[PDB]
Amino acid sequence: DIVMTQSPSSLSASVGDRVTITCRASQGIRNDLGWYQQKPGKAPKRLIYAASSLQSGVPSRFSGSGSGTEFTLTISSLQPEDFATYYCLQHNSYPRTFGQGTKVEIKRTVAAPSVFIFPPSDEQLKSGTASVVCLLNNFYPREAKVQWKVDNALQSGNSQESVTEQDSKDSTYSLSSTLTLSKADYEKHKVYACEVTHQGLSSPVTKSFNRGE
Amino acid sequence: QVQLQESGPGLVKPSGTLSLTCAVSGGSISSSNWWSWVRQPPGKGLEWIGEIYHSGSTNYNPSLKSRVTISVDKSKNQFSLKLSSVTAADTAVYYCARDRDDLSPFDYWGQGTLVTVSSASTKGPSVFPLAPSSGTAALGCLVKDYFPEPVTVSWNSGALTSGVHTFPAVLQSSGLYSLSSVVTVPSSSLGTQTYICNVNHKPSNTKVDKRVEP
Amino acid sequence: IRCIGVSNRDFVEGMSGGTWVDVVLEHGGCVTVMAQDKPTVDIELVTTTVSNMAEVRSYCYEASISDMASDSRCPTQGEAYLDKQSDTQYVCKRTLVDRGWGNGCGLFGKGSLVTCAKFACSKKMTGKSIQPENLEYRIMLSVHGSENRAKVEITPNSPRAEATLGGFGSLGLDCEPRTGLDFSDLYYLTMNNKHWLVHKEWFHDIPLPWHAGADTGTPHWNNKEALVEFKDAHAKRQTVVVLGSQEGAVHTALAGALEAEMDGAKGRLSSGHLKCRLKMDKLRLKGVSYSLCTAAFTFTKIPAETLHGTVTVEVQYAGTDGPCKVPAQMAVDMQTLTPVGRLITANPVITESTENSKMMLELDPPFGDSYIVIGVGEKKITHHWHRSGS
Amino acid sequence: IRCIGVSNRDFVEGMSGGTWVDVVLEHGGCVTVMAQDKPTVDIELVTTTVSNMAEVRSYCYEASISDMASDSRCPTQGEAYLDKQSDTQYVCKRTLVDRGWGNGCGLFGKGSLVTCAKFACSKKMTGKSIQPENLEYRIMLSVHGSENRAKVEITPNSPRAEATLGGFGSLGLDCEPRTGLDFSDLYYLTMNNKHWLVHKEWFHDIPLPWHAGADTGTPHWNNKEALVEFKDAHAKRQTVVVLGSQEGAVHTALAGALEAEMDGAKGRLSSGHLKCRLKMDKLRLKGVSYSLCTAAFTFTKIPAETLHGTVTVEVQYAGTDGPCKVPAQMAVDMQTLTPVGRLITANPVITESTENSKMMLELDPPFGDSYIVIGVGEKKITHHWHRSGS
Repeated sequence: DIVMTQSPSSLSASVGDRVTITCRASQGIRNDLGWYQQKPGKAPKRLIYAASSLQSGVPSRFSGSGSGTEFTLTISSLQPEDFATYYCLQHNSYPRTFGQGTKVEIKRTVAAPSVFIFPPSDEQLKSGTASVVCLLNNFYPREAKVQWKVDNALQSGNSQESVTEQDSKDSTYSLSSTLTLSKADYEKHKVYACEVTHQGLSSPVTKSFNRGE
Repeated sequence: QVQLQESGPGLVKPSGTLSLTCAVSGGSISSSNWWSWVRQPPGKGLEWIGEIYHSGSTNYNPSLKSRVTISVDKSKNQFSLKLSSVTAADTAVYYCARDRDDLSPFDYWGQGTLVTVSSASTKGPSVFPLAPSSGTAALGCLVKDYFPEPVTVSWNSGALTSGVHTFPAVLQSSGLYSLSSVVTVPSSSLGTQTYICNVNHKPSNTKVDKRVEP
Repeated sequence: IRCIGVSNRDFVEGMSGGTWVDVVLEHGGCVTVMAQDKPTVDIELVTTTVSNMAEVRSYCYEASISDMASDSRCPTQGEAYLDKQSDTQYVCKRTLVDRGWGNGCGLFGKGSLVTCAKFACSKKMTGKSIQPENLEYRIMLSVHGSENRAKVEITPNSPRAEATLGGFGSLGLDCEPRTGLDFSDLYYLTMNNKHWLVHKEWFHDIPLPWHAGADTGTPHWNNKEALVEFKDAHAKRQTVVVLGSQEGAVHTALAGALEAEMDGAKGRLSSGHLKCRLKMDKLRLKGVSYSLCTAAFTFTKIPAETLHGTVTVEVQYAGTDGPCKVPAQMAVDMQTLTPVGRLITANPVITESTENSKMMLELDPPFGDSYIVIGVGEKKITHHWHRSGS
Repeated sequence: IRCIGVSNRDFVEGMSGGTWVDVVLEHGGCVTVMAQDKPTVDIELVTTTVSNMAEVRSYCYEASISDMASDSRCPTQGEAYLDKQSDTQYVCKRTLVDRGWGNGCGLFGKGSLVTCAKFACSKKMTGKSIQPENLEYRIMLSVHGSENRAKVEITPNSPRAEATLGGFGSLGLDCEPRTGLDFSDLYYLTMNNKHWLVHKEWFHDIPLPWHAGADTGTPHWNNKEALVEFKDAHAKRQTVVVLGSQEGAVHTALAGALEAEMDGAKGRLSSGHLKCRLKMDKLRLKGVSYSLCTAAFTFTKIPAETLHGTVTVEVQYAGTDGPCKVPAQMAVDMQTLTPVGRLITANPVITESTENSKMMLELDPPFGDSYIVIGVGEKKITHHWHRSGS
C-alpha cells in the first residue's frame, strides 16, 4: 500500500505569505494526485486534480506541481479564509490513500480577549450542580492563562477549558473555562473570580461576582 | 448538481455492527460515477473505507475489507455501508462521496455523520441559560451532560449567526459531554430583543429552545 | 434570377417541340434548360438530407484510467487473478515476469502477473446507418426571369414529382435516386460535431474500444485495451497509461472522405448527383403574344459578363402598358438590325403595369463586336459589347 | 544480496592481483566482479537522472476556436481586411471566392475573402534542453554477501568516485560519462505526464503551433493554422473548425523513442550505459584468516538455481564463535572431498557472534551431479545437485 507523507504537519504563516506544502509517495503515482481543503466541521473540498489542474470555484492562488513521488501544493497569497487543514490523495493505485494532512494556521496582529463571567443559573442549582463559566472572546495568539479564585482560594483540578477553531475572517481564537462545583460547596462560598493573563493584556484581567447578585 | 446526505445511528455497541446510508438527490445514483465511503477519527486524518459502482461492483480497503460490505438501492437512490465487529478504532466521522467521471477523486461530499463505538448508552442534554449582567454584552447556553456527540446549537432559529461561538465539547469524569454556546450582542438591545438558543442532540432526538434573559 | 453566378452551370438545349430532356443534377451546380417555344428554366439540386439515422456503433477515442490493482504469482504457483479481471468497468492485462529470492519466491523463474485498472471513456464517435426511406433530395425550379419558383422533394421512394409555375404551367421530374450515391456501403460518422460519410468495412476495422447502439445505464466497452498501454512489468506491479485522444488521428484518417453537416436531428449532405428526366409538354410561355413595350427602358447597371460568356443586363421600364413583351436583341449592323446571338432568358416580359419596374435579361452574344439592343425606335437603347471567346 | 534475480547480469573475472578491471554498466543490469584474493562485489547502475531542465519550446496539440469574422471584397475592389488579421489571439486565412450579381458585386469574378477566429490552446507539450551539468548517474555497490553497501554519484563533471565498504576497505570508479548516451542531439519532451527523449531536428520539424519558453502573461502561438482547418468558402464567409487533439498522434509518432519518467522536478531516465574502470588495490577480504566455524549449519531454504546456472543457498548457524570462516565447497567424491566448481560469494564469513544467524552463499556448480557441502566433520551438511548446463 502506497504511503503518502505530507510535510510539514503544521504551519503558521502571515496573511499574504507564500505557503508551500509538500507531499511524497513511497511509490510512483504518476500525476494521479489530488489536493483537498478541509475547513473545521465540514467535509474536505477538492482544490486540485491531476497534480496540476486547478478546479472550478477555487481561487487561482492555489496551484499544484510535481510528479512521480514528489508533489507540491503552493498557496501564493495567504488569506484568512485559508485557515484549514489540507490533504493529498493518490488514486493511481488501489487502494487510494491520504497523507496525514497539513494544518495551516494564521499569524495576525495580537489582540486582547474580551473577558466575561457567568454565574450558575438557579435552574441548574435545582439539580444539585453548579457550573461557573468564564469566557475569553476574540484574542490572538492561542496562549492564555485562566485561573479560578473562590474567596481568593486559587482553584485547581476542578475546571475544564475549551477553545474555538481559528476564525476565518479575523483570525482569532475564543476560549471557555468551566468551573464545576457541587451545589453544597457552591453555597459554602461567596466570591467567585476569574483571572485572565494574555500577552495582549498589560496586566491580568479579573472578572468576578458575588453569589446572589 | 448532486447532494449527498448520510444517516444512521450515532452509537454502536463494541463488536456490534455499524450501518449507514447515503441518500443522493439532484442526480441519479446510476450515473457513470463511483460512490465512496471515507472516514475520519476525531482530530486525525482521512481514511478511505470503500467504493461501489451502480452495477453492484465493489472495492474495499484491504485494512478493513473483511468487515465492510457496501451496497446500492437504485429504488431509493442511495447506497449503504455495513461495518461489522467494530472497536473503538471505528469511532469516526463518516462521509459518503462521489467520484467524477474521468475517474478523478472525490468531487462531491456528504455532510458527515459522527459514529461513536461505546458500551455507554445515549443520554439527552440539559440546557441552562448563561444570562448577561449589567458597549457590548455577552450571553449563552450551557448544554450539559449528554452522550454521545455531537450537539448542534443555533440562535433565534438561525437568524443570529454573527459573533456566535460554539465551543468544542469537553468530556467529564461522568463520561458525559458538556458544551457552551456563546454570543455577543449590543447592550442596548438586551431589553428590546428576545434571544433563544436552539439545541439539537440527534442521537437522543432532543430538541430544546431556551430563552436567555437578564 | 439564379444560376448566373454559379460556376458549375450546364446548358441543356431542348429538342423540336419534344416532350422530354435529360439532365444531371449536381450539388452546388445548376442546369439551365432552353427549348424552342418554351420559357427558359433553371433546375438546382439544393440540399440532400437524411433524417432518422440509427446508431450502429460507437468508438471511444478519449479515455482515462485510475485505481490500478495487480496480482502476481510465484513460478509454479498458478495463474494470477483479480476479481475485477472480468469486471466491465476495468481493463486488464496478463503477462509474465522474472521472479526469484529477491522478490518473495523460493525459486527463479517466470511468474504470472495481472494488472487491472478502472476505465472511463471521455469522448466517443458514432456511426449511424443510412436507409433510403429517410433520404430526401430538395430541388429548386426557377423560371428564367420574370409563384414562378418552386421547391420539390425527390425521394428514393418517390422519384417522380410535379411542380407548377404560375402562368407558365408546370414541369415534371422523373429522377433516378438509385444512381445518385450509394448508401448501402456507407455510414454517417459523427465525432465532436464533425461529420463524414465513411465506408462500412473501414468503420468496422477502426481499432478503438467500441459498443453497439448507446443503450442506457452503462455502455459496455469492448477492446478497452486499444486506448490503454501497459508498461515495465515489475515483480508485483505494472504501469498503466492511456494513449492520447485519437481524435486528430481519426480526422487525419478522414482527409479524403465525403464531408457532411448536421441540422437539428437531420443530416445534410453535399455530395450531390442525380439523373433526371424533365417533362416539358405542360410548360408554356405565358401564352399571349403581348404587345411590344412602347415606352423606353434604361440600364440600371452596366451589362456584365458571366463566367460562361453570356451577358446579364438589368433595365428599368417607364411605361404603364404592362403586361408587355420586352423588345430585346443583339445586332452587328444598326441599319438592318439583323438578330445575332440569342437569349438565354427567352421571350422576356414586363408583367407589372406600374412604371419603373425592373427586368433582368441574360443574352448569349456572338464572338467579336456586337450591340445589345433594348427598346423600339427612337428611344431604343444600344450598348457596345465585345466577346473575346475565352 | 543483490544481482541474483537480475536477468541482465555480467560476470567479470579479475586478473592476477591486478589493479583494475573494466566493466559496462547498463540500466536494470548488474555486474558481478570476482578477483582472486578479493571479496566478490556487485556493481549496479540504479538511476540516471537530470535536474534543472530548461524549456526550449512548447507545441499546442489541443485548441478551441470561436467568434469568427469575415471580410470580403468584390472583384477589382482590393484586398479583404480585418483588424484582428494581425491580432495574436486570432488565426486567419485569405482566399479567393466566386462573386457576381448574385452576391452584391457588379461584375463576375474572384473576390478577396479573409476569415479570422479567436484561438485558444487547451493543451501543450514541452521540449526541454539537457545539459551534462545536471546529468547524474547513481551507482550502487554491494559486497557479495555478509556499511557493506555504498551508493555513489557519477557525473559528467565528476566521473571519478570512491566508495568505502567497511572492513573490506574501498573501491574506486573511473567512468566515461561521454560514451554513455548522447544528449546534445536530444530533448526532454513531456506531454500530458508522459515523457520521452527525442531528437532535436524531429522536435523542430513537429508541425504544430508553437512558442519559445513559456513566458508570462500570454504565450504568442506561432503557426496556429496547424490546428485549424478552413472550409467551404462562400461569398461573404468561410467555415472554421479545429482539428482533433493531436495527442494520440504524437504518442504514435513516439512508438520507438526512449521513454523516461518524472520525479519532482527531476527527470529520471532508464536508457543506461556507462563504461567504467574498477580500481581494486584498496579492496580486501576481511583481512583475517578466521577460525573455521565449529558448530553446525542448517538450510533455511532448499538451494535454488539462478537464471545463470549458479546456485543460491541460505544457512542458519548454531554457534557463538563468530566471527568465523564459513566452510563451504562442492564435491563429487565424498571421501576425498575434492573441491569442484567455485564460489561466487568468495570466502564467506559469519560475522555475528550470536547463534542462529543467517548467511547466503552463491556457488558455481560443475556440470552433471555434484554435492553442496557446508560445515565441518560429522554435522556437516550435504545436498545433491544436478546442473544440466542449459
